[PDB]
Amino acid sequence: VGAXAXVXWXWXWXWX
Amino acid sequence: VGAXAXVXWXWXWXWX
Repeated sequence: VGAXAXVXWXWXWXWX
Repeated sequence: VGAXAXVXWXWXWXWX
């Protein structure tokens, strides 16, 4: 859990 | 729905 790559919020694919 | 900033899969904060 924290910051880097995986799922949550930030930059990538999913919901805007 | 698509790519950019928000919630989903990629880089940011959450679960790895």
